[PDB]
Amino acid sequence: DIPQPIRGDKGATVKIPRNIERDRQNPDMLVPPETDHGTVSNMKFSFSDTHNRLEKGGYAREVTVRELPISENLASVNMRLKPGAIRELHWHKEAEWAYMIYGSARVTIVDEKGRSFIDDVGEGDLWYFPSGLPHSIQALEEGAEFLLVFDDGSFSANSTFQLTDWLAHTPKEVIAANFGVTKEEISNLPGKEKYIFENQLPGSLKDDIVEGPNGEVPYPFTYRLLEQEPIESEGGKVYIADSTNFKVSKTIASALVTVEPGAMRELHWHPNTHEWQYYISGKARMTVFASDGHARTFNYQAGDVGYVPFAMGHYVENIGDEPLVFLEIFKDDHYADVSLNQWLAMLPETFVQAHLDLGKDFTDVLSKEKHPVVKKK
Amino acid sequence: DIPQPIRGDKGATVKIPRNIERDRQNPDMLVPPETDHGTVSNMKFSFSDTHNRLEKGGYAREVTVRELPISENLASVNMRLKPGAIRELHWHKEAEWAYMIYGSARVTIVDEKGRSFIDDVGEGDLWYFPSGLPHSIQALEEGAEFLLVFDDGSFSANSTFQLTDWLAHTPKEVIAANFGVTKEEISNLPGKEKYIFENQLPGSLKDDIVEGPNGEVPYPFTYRLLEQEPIESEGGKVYIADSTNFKVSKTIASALVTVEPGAMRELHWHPNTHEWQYYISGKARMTVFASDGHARTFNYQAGDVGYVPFAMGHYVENIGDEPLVFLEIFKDDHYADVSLNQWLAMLPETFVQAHLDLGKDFTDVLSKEKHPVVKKK
Amino acid sequence: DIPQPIRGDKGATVKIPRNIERDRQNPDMLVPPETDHGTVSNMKFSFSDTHNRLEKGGYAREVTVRELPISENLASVNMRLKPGAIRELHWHKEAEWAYMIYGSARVTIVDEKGRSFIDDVGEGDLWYFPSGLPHSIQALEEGAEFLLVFDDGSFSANSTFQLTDWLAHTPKEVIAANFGVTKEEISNLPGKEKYIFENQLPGSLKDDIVEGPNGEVPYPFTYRLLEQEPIESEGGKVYIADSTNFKVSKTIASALVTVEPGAMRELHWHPNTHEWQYYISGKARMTVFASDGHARTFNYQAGDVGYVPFAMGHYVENIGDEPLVFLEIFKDDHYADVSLNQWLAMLPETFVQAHLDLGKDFTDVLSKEKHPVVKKK
Amino acid sequence: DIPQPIRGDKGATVKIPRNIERDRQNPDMLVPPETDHGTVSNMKFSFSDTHNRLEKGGYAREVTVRELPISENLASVNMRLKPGAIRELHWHKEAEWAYMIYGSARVTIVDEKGRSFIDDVGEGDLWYFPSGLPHSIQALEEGAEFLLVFDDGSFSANSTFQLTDWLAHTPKEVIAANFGVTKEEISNLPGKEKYIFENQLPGSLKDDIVEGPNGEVPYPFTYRLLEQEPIESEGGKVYIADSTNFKVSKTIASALVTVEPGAMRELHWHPNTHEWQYYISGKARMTVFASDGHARTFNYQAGDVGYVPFAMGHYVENIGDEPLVFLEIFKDDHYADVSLNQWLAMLPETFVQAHLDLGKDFTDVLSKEKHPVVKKK
Amino acid sequence: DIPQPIRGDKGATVKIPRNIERDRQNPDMLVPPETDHGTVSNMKFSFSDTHNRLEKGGYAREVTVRELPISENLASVNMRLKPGAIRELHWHKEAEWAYMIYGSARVTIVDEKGRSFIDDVGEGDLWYFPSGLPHSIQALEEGAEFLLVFDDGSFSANSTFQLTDWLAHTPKEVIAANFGVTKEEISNLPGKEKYIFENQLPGSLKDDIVEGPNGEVPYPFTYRLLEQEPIESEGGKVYIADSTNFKVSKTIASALVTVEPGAMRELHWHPNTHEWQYYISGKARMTVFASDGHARTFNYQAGDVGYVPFAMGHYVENIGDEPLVFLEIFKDDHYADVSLNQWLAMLPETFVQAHLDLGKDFTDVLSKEKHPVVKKK
Ligand SMILES: [Mn+2]
Ligand SMILES: [Mn+2]
Ligand SMILES: [Mn+2]
Ligand SMILES: [Mn+2]
Ligand SMILES: [Mn+2]
Ligand SMILES: [Mn+2]
Ligand SMILES: [Mn+2]
Ligand SMILES: [Mn+2]
Ligand SMILES: [Mn+2]
Ligand SMILES: [Mn+2]
Repeated sequence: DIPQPIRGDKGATVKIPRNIERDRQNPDMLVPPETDHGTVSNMKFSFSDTHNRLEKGGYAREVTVRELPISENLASVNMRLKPGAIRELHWHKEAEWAYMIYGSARVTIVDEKGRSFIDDVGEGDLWYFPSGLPHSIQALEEGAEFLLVFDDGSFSANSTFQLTDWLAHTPKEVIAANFGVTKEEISNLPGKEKYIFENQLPGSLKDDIVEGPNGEVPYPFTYRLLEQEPIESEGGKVYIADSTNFKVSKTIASALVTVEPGAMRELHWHPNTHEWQYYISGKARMTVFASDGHARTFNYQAGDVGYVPFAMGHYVENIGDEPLVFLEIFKDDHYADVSLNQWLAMLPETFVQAHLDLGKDFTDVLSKEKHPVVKKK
Repeated sequence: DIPQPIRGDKGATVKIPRNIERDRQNPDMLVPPETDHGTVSNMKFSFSDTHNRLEKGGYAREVTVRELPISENLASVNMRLKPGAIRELHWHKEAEWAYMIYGSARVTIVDEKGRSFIDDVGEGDLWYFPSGLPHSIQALEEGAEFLLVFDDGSFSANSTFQLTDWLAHTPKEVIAANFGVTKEEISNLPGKEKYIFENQLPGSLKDDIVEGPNGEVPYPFTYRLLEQEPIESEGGKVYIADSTNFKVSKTIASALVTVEPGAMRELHWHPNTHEWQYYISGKARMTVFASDGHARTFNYQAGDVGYVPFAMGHYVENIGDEPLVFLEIFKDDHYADVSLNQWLAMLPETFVQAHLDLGKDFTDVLSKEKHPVVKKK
Repeated sequence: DIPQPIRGDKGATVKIPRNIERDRQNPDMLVPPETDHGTVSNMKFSFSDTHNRLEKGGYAREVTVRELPISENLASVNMRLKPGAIRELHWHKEAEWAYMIYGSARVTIVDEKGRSFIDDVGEGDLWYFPSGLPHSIQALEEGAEFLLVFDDGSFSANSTFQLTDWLAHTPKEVIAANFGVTKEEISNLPGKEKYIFENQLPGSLKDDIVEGPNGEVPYPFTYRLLEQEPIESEGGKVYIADSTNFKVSKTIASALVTVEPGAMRELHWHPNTHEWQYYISGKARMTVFASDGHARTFNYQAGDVGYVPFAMGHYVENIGDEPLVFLEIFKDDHYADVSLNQWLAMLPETFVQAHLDLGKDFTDVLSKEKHPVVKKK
Repeated sequence: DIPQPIRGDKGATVKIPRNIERDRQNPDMLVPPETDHGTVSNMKFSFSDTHNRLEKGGYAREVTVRELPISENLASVNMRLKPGAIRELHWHKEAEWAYMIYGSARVTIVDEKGRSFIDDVGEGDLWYFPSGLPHSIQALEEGAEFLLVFDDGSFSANSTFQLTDWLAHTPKEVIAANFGVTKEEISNLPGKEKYIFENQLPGSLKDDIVEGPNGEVPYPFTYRLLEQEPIESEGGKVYIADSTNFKVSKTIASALVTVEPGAMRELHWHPNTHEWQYYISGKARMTVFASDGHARTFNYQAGDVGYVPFAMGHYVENIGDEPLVFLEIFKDDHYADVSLNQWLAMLPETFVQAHLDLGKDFTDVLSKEKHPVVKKK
Repeated sequence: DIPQPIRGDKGATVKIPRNIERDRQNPDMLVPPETDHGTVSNMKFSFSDTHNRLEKGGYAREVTVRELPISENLASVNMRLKPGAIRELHWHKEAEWAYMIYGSARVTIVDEKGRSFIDDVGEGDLWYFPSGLPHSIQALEEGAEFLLVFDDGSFSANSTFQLTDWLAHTPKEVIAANFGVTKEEISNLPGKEKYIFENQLPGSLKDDIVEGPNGEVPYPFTYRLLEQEPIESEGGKVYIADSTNFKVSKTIASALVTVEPGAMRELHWHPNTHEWQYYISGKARMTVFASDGHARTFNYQAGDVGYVPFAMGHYVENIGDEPLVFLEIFKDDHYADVSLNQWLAMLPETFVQAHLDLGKDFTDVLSKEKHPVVKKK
């Protein structure tokens, strides 16, 4: 059918040409809850609405502050590599956190004492590369498709510092001198960046491991997120990875959230910092409570970016018949939330009653245990 | 079918959950021209991706700098009124330009010498309300749906200054004193804004015309755009309304562009200022040339906002089988463009040849007459 | 009498209409020391010059960056609660530090592991609520009046996140779902914020203490400042509370300063950060030394806010016949000062002499012990 | 010899490694007047201290806000073309003003009604291209070397919009469609920008003049500055070109100043806007008086950029044995100055005397006629 | 001879008046490597191009953000004191790091617990004064000339807080009261700042050491940099002083680099922060690789400031026949670099080969040990 922006005796049929397919994806935007109110910034953007850079070996498309201006501190890239294909050795100012959605890949990273780390990363796995440290990605036999997040929203995928591009812009005599070789021994250096390129599949991980005079790195740069025990509640699971368990991940705290059909991520806020969200699969709606009686509801599905400014109240409700699976990202060294339910459960009942104009029948239902994901009764 | 981001030997199939319906709307973004290159800001946003404020009498939804950060100087509202329904008497800092897409409506405006203007506005008609001057909209028997543009991108639809809201926040004794009445004579004033409200259809326009001690206003605030003679070229028409013909419209210059199937708005730029675009109907693609070998192609359809930063090169190509109809908006007192074709036509042939590495066979085809819309041969 | 801005052979009688009562409160501004010089920003603002929000149960009035633009990092609220009256359960981005001037009150706070803290706070007592953690205030039998300070000067008292306002702007079905109740079981929720409301006096503190599965909080959120041993000098006392003794108070370091008639807070500066001041009682004058031979003298009394930009030199001299009692606030994890006297006492005498063009008779008087408050001989 | 920063009993010999050649070029910086005082921003930069872009056909090197941060509104390029060599047809946001120091060149410009202007420019000649209008430069038989100024200090020489670069980044099918040609008819378009390129000398100017349906342009874009009558004073000449005589030059007002050995540009200020300076030949010193008893003296010679913030007092003294020849540039529609001498000449003598503590013997020497350049007696 | 900006078939002879002496100092700027490309900010400024403040006892000249706008976080002063001459007791917001190039000097510093530190500093020695703590410099028998660096680029040498200036702007009655003396006992205080003043040589360091009730300071404020063991590589030495060895130096990490004729500081970047450079002696060239195929080469010699924005690639090549000696400064608590050579040495050879299109003959030459300075073979 054809949705109309009508709610009871409010609204009207659309009369100008329109985008029906988008209206259908945004039922809570075309027809908001009556409890929404006031101007709130846009907190929703689709990777489908971005230009896709296509290379031999895959593609990369980004959502930045230039697309979603609210998110000044965090930007993201959806990257894809075909089997064996290489993301060129490179570096950047920003720290890089990543979630492997499809496939498997090998990463390399050398730190500032010249200690190397090389490791294979599967679906549900993370990596974190501290600011400025050089790294690579090479997909294995299935290829790889993954979400990268960078701790500056000004990030630009096109402006990474790359091995070949650096050498292509360094005088040949300096390069020769740096390495102790002749200009002729290096005449075949690429004249421009590679960025992403087809390459033969590598061998087994163990034959790549590079021994060095400098030691093993003190903390791993990868993390098996889905191998951890999750917080289980009635309608879903939550896997948390931050600087307290994923030790190198100093500037990025993360959670993977699974919400079953008919369940929701409960009403909570984050007392530490802004939340950046990516919707891996499923269909959701969320309301951002902005104080001063301002609130606005957004709809999300696979490939959408969401955002919740520091301390604003929210929930994320699965509104489809498949599991809702999304990531919660924070630029901080820990994950923290305050749950509406737990908060009220931990105060005197008559006090809460004074506040809400409700009785024992309500405060009796409060739970002092925190359940990040609840099921509808 | 299912589009893939593959172009020849570049790109790959998508392997993560995705938004197929959006991919289908963005063929030139999922699969960009090979001539696209480098980071360019987002220049595309859909009104379907915005929260819709529903009231008794219609609705309003906005696209601002909070949604499309590139457009710092211009914001827009898509507003809808049911028959007789009123947009409350109000005012704002920003100047207001409007295009009536569907229906008809009556506007009132009183200027700063207390001269009133009241007029009925049909499809294809414009209005312009200078900054700070108070105004209203009331839809006639068909209702009305129209596009408003404001000469500040920070504009917020919720923060207009409204008659009732002003009085609701003024001490009752001051109101009584201002008017020479008793507090009791005014006890029935609304306690909160109305914004949009159902009201009975008005009578004929001539019975509303208010006589005054102060004179007729010197220039009308409305304009019959589609009654003007358009620039006719081979594949379309262009109606221009700016401060030189629509005299009050000092801060906003506009063009309505119709592009036939298989035609395009030619390659041009604007030498004066940024272009803000609204796509009324049809399907388009445009490439923004950003200098330094940067360029990026965007797709648009009904309900989309587009933007072209000051002086960047572009074209707008109809890529559907219906007419493409869009508006070109500029915050300036005139419309100006420089056409690639005309520009080269007006230089010596051997000079142009020196530049493009092409011969008489090319420069022979150049036209010294400007044709804003061309047909494919 | 009638003060005139005349100092010896400088200045003149005022000849236009004037505000004599303010002139009398500002003797050192109408007639500055001859040693003052150059443009210095305003460092003085009165809570009496602010709009007072009146509610059933008390009032709140604020001094922010919108009032005192120099203070970009710190803002303050003077709040008042009648007996039993409640400051609605709420939260904010900013950390909250407070001094209880009059009365007593009960506070609640739940942290992010769902551990609650509930405690009664008397005159001379502090609290500190870390950013984002939810809290309440309820006055006991005497009522309560207290000074709140927030670690962002952009703070706005009207924009706190409140329990009822959040629920009033959340869809009723989501609320029902979050809690496992029916929409009817919650139909009585308030439709708008409460903010401050009359309520019956609570019972004894011990009957409120809420047991929980999560533990006692690791550090208390309140502090008995006046029960600490103060630094006693000849003309006054100084009580310091910062993150080293009041452990939770990470972002705010404080001092209460009592200065006897004829005494002054000595010449010092703060080597770490800006000083924000509140004048609880008494009458003072202070000179801010801004480098480059810039200096300006301000007058303060009860209800005034003062400020000293990072590292500028100053003193605070009691100029009335009652004790001067003011607070020194710093956005930092420690209190630090450098005393002019101690500094010079700790250098070679002939060196100091070389600097000041004075002899043994002066350097003999220097004290290597720090005396924050000195008496006139 | 070896200069030392010593002035009477102030200063000392330099004892660390140093740059003697620069010290010799900056006598008034290594050893400032005793009347200089306080922090003043840098107002001096050499084109010799910039990277020179070398192309086949010439070079271009720039001084921008990235080099001289004080000059936020104006930037400059020193460009050089070999005989016949072409500056690629291009455009920019900024308006372009130019002075032809060496050689001669042909310019083309097409305006926004498609009217072309083509003209030959000799030494002492100017051009002005309004923002956004496309243009070219081709040097004649002597080659050409000239100074360009742009009315935004953020200008970047590398980011101009160029004919070939635009086409290289436009889909071939769109180009074909725009022009009514086949993709094959245009397969030879350059793949990258040209920027500057060797080309055969053009023919006589009259064979290039392009006839058009649109008319002659209403005002010429070039100006014979040195053919105007200059203001002659005792020690030099001043040629003024601004929007009142060079009519198109709306955003840039200019003066060429010649100062004979032993003469100086008098003490004056500009009451309208900042002054940007280029030193064509000779050696100068200037003192910028910044108010609040701040002042600082700078040295300049050929290839130096200078700047004087809006309304600051100055003079420019030739300190070499050759003529001093420099340009005064203003982002404004007129040239204006206030002369210290004329100003005082036009007030009552006893008033001026009261001010300066001097007698008839001084005020008798004042001249009510303005003499921009004075000779030492 | 006379250098020309010609490189093979690119460039041309200069034809306008020019600054030949500067051209000679900038061979790589007048004639850049062909591998340079694109707009890069200025990273080069000479102290010779600054106004020199001359006082009785020495001089001070500064390079700030007002001179070198790229360096927003770090500014520097070149200061000179004659024998016995004093830098007035003073303080500032900024932390101060210093390198003693010529001579020897005594420093005093009193901390915020009133603990004093007094020490003599020779050539190759450092000091660090934490923000806000008061200090002095007095040169010994050879005089002293040294480089100061401040951890804010907005720093202004003229705006330090000075002992005498503070007292000159404090009411005499307050001063008398602060110290317990009479106004007459202090009538001889200086009326204005001293800043730098001639004074008799002090006595032996041990007779100055001031005993105090408060303890020895926990960490020294000076450091014997050249007495540490340096990193020795084939063509030079590197001495590192940061917060891990020079313990108080929390906000500034430093390295002294000596590069022999025919050697270079290798290709590396800093993964933590921007690099600020001072060239003590010798002649260098450096290329800054800015990503996106942007790079630009600068020339430096004694008295030059250089800068490398966070994470950009570079090398510093001695291009003269004397040792090149420069300082690397970072606003951070540690020194870190990533070496191109070590980085590649620590990855699989076939991987590096895949990247660079080179064979075993190249990867065989890589060194897993880091050699900051390499010699040409
Ligand atoms: Mn990366
Ligand atoms: Mn959340
Ligand atoms: Mn309006
Ligand atoms: Mn256009
Ligand atoms: Mn609070
Ligand atoms: Mn203080
Ligand atoms: Mn140009
Ligand atoms: Mn001037
Ligand atoms: Mn210092
Ligand atoms: Mn380095």
